[PDB]
Amino acid sequence: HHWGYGKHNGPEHWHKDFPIAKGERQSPVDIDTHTAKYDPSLKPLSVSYDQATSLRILNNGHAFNVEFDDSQDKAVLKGGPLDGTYRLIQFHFHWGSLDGQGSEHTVDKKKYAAELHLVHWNTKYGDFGKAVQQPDGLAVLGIFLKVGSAKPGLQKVVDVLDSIKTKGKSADFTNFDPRGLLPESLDYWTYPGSLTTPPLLECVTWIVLKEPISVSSEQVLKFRKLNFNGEGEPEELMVDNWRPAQPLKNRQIKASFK
Ligand SMILES: [Zn+2]
Repeated sequence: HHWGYGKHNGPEHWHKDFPIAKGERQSPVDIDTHTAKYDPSLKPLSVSYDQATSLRILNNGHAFNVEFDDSQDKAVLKGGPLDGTYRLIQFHFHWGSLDGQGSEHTVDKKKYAAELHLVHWNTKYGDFGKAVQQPDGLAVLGIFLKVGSAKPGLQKVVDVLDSIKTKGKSADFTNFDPRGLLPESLDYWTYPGSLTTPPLLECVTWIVLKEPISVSSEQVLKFRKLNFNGEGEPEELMVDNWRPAQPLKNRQIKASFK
């Protein structure tokens, strides 16, 4: 038995196994655009993804993760509110059962159809397991998805999902370029927060991009055909794997733009 997004084990239950769920710097949050503070000292993001090496795609029972080689500085995030170099280790999505929901963050209470998380860890801590124990250990780039036009650079991911339908399945996934998932503008909001899945550690600098990317209804439809369950178990569609907004408490959201 274990956490998930169902009626008996979803986000409202997580605090019993993970008391940090009611902590002071939980994610996601609603981004109130009129209350966010423009901060001129914020630097532009530096995304260096030209030498990225993707390796594998995995259904972990809660999402699917595209994994990268993070044994060297190949795909890194620098700049913005960050000090130091953060290496890309994996990206994943959260999505809904319907187009009107699915994102984790919201903007002026608006929900998007899905949210992309590019997860990076701070190289000064040596490995990902050490980094998540540190308040400045991770940086996650969050990108909203809206339904409209198709996203050409997402199609290679959509076409492999049939091969990892059920929990624990993986497939080789080499030569994927994550630059094809970025919006035109890199303007962002940032705040200190947490992982949005157990163990919910408060180790994340969130960088949430203002500009959404567009994907087609057929693309997001294929996400909704994945399964939470393992092969041979009763079928439960992988939908609504998002955590709702958490109280902002003593935090300020900063904007890189006006
Ligand atoms: Zn996530």
